[PDB]
Amino acid sequence: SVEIPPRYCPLPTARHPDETVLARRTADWIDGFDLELTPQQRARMRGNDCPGFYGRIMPHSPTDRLQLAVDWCTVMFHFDDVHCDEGPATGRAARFADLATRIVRVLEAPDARLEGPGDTMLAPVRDLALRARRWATPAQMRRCAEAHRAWFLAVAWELGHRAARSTPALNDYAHMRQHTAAGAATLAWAEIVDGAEIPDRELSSPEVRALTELAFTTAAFDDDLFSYGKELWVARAEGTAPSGLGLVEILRRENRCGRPEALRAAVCLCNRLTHRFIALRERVLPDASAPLRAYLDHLCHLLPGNLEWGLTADRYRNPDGRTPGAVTTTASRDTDPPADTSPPAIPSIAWWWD
Ligand SMILES: CC(C)=CCC/C(C)=C/CC/C(C)=C/CC/C(C)=C/COP(=O)(O)OP(=O)(O)O
Ligand SMILES: [Mg+2]
Ligand SMILES: [Mg+2]
Repeated sequence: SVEIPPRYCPLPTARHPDETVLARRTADWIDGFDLELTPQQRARMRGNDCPGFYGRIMPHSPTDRLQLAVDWCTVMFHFDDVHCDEGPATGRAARFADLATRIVRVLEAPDARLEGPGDTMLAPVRDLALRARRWATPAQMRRCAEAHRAWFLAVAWELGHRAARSTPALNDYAHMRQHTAAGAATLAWAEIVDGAEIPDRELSSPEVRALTELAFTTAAFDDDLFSYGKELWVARAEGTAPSGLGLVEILRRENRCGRPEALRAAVCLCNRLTHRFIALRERVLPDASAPLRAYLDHLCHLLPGNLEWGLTADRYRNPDGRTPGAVTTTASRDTDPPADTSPPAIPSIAWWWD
């Protein structure tokens, strides 16, 4: 049982009307390769509710194009559950770096034939890259590859902490978590689904970079909150301390406080990030191009949609897939903005408030 203190997110959420079609097709898609999925793994993929996640990001998008983003979520939720922090401990970091660079190369060069030493991941990734190239501009395809590099470099960072069972300092986690959560790689598909390139001049501008990092960090921190109970449910089944790779545990260790106080501090931070995102959005929207306005629309649906999906998906409530209701997370809504709109004392992210 986890009670999340009141979150400030005055943004509307909507679901895509074709979740069932998207679910049917993404299951049939992933079953078409050679991943040798067990019924347990197929059940857990259902619990991930990838159509509900990305459908909440792009609830007005055409179903056949949204399928591309949903299918990416399907295979990368699997990649995470099987190829991240798994396998023998000996040579684990080398194994990950090798697989990661093949995935990136296939996104750049779908016929690179980076072979199969018992490989399963690259065939679906190649299918995604080929499908994306039918719709994406070359710049959009570049953005996907680079966003995967940022995610994968962050995973190598995370795996170092997991192997040491160490807890990152808040200043380090605060800018890294957007990358370990694959925020940019997740959202890079959206402008391809939209079918229009966001101008580089806009995406690279400091105000849009701030908005991007604000949105992905908030969503990742919200994930730390709605996946916190699943973390405690894992630490209780393995009898170990909870992982330090989480905002709650980081604030607990950093403030020498108890779990309720840390949950409050984590939500307080999420609320200030959310308020800053909304405030900065208002200053950016007047001069935004139509593709940038669309991008900001997706980030605005991401924040409340991610929360709703995370609080209800069986991924965080029935973790192993055979324990209905093992974890229950509740959350409140704070209807008032944070009283403190100043930058937090976190130098690695303070420039979002510039
Ligand atoms: C930052 C993003 C946009 C939202 C929150 C992060 C998650 C929900 C995005 C899922 C999309 C895709 C599968 C991303 C790849 C990495 C993925 C495994 C992140 C999930 O967060 P973790 O903390 O690593 O795992 P748990 O949430 O299950 O604990
Ligand atoms: Mg995980
Ligand atoms: Mg998590």
